[PDB]
Amino acid sequence: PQFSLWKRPVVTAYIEGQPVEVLLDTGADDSIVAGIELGNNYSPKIVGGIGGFINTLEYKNVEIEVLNKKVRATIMTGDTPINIFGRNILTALGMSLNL
Amino acid sequence: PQFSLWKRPVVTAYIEGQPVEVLLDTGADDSIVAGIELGNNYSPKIVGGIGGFINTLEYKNVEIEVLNKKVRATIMTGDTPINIFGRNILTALGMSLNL
Repeated sequence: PQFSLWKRPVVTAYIEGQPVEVLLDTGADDSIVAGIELGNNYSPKIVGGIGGFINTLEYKNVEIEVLNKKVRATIMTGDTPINIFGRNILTALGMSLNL
Repeated sequence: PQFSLWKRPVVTAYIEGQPVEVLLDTGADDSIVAGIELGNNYSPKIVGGIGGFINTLEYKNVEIEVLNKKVRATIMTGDTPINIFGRNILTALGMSLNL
């Protein structure tokens, strides 16, 4: 598909079967998701953006289906105002920015 | 041109004759640059991020040259770790995210 950017590039994904609305984000190195519990095999992390820093919990090899594709990808959970799939996932979908 | 996203999508833009490196950012509504001075025709803005909010100064109709094109866009100035071109600049340019 094509996202033309007049509006935000927002889709629904399934993360281990749970439906989440996520923002496709070329400006995020990582993917961060608020309000889902991925269990106990995590490593605590710090990520920055505009406005400071967050403590996240890093989960490896999590199962996602989005845009009718299926990937296993690293997901961080933390207190974010918007769930973002960053370049770790965009690349695995084979997505590019074109002009 | 095509951006693969294996590395952050970072280009040199000129904003009123001045060279800067900017991340092309699909998850940013607006465009924020640190270390420009654009003057006194400004309106103060609040812009939400992942970490918190920043106060910025917004300027309308700024002349920008990037990727061998020239555009007039709204640019906000402030304390951002990295310089962002958001969707207001990507759609002016005609860029899309493709799958």
